[PDB]
Amino acid sequence: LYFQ
Amino acid sequence: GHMASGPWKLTASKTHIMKSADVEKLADELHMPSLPEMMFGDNVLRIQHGSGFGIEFNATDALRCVNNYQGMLKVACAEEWQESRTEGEHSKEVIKPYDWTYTTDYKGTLLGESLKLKVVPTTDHIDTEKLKAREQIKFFEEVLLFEDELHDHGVSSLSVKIRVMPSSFFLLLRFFLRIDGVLIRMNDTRLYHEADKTYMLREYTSRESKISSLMHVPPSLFTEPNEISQYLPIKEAVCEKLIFPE
Ligand SMILES: [Cl-]
Ligand code: NI
Repeated sequence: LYFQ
Repeated sequence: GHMASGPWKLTASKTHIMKSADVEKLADELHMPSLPEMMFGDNVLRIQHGSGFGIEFNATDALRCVNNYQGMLKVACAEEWQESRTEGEHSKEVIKPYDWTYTTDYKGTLLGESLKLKVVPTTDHIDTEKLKAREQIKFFEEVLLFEDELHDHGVSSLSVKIRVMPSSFFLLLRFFLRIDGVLIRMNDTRLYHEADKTYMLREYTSRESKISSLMHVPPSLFTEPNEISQYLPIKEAVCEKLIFPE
């Protein structure tokens, strides 16, 4: 879920 | 739905697509032949400060940024999908044909009755070292704004999502366009804020490439925005600060  | 943390209020609306009667009406307003098949006009992702100022992302304001009908497709096409009342206009910009692709450079809608975020230029970039940093994600939400399948020739979609960390948040508005066998286009709006700061960073990038130049890439990546992005040249890039009002 840690999209960049 | 609703997510609160101090002076910040996050709102996310997810409902059904717009009905035919409201689609034709809105399309006429925006001087467009039609709207995306899946038009989530009641959907929104909204960030609001207690002071009143904030920013939101909705499909309607996004469609306002799209090149509307100019009446050139009568020359370019043997037959059109639908006609449209030609837009009054015009800006000093060069007239370009409507292309049914719903490409939008929308970067969000600024909120506030009186107090409002001020958009100013900046040399800053969103620090990816801070993005890569892994605190616990307190809140995460993803909202679809519109989607169209281009009469079965590909896909055009606009969605927005957000990560909320203990002392920061990161948002990504993404327009993704694939015309099968032709091109891939991606317009990203990234929004970042640290708790202490009195401003947000908003970084916009527009990427695109002909598929013919992507033939060394596994075709499966063409349906995966996150994976194909790195292969697309950047043709436009803007970074701005959104200053908090006094
Ligand atoms: Cl046109
Ligand atoms: Ni914060």
